[PDB]
Amino acid sequence: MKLSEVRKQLEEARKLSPVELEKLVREKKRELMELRFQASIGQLSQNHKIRDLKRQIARLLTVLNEKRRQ
RNA sequence: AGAUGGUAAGGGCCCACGGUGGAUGCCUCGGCACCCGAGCCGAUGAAGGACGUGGCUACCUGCGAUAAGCCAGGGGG
Ligand SMILES: [Mg+2]
Ligand SMILES: [Mg+2]
Ligand SMILES: [Mg+2]
Ligand SMILES: [Mg+2]
Ligand SMILES: [Mg+2]
Ligand SMILES: [Mg+2]
Ligand SMILES: [Mg+2]
Ligand SMILES: [Mg+2]
Ligand SMILES: [Mg+2]
Ligand SMILES: [Mg+2]
Ligand SMILES: [Mg+2]
Ligand SMILES: [Mg+2]
Repeated sequence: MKLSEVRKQLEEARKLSPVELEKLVREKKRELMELRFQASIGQLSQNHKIRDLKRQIARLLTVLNEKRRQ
């Protein structure tokens, strides 16, 4: 993911609420599974997508945590 | 009658070249000594581990299902 896309992701996430954050991680955790399944049958040439999504989820949960922390 | 040399299955000494082996010199990622600096960690779960963790990953390192990494400040270019 591009550095600017990352800022973008953070700014956008930070605007979200916990519930909206949870909904979105679940969606991404789902989108990762598809990637996995594709990676395992040799149909994911674009494999950087996996490291990417995984960190998105991390960023998101990180931010979810931010919110709930105080 | 007499007398003496070429035999090398193999062996010995010497010379040349190799093989084996890893001495010696040079080298140093490491070690050693002293001196200075610094000196506690832990239920907010330590020390130290187990198992995991990479698109493909045996091991080591790093890391913990947010898993060779997440957020932010500073540094740097
Ligand atoms: Mg990042
Ligand atoms: Mg004779
Ligand atoms: Mg002879
Ligand atoms: Mg012979
Ligand atoms: Mg002899
Ligand atoms: Mg020789
Ligand atoms: Mg010398
Ligand atoms: Mg100490
Ligand atoms: Mg430990
Ligand atoms: Mg390990
Ligand atoms: Mg930083
Ligand atoms: Mg910076």
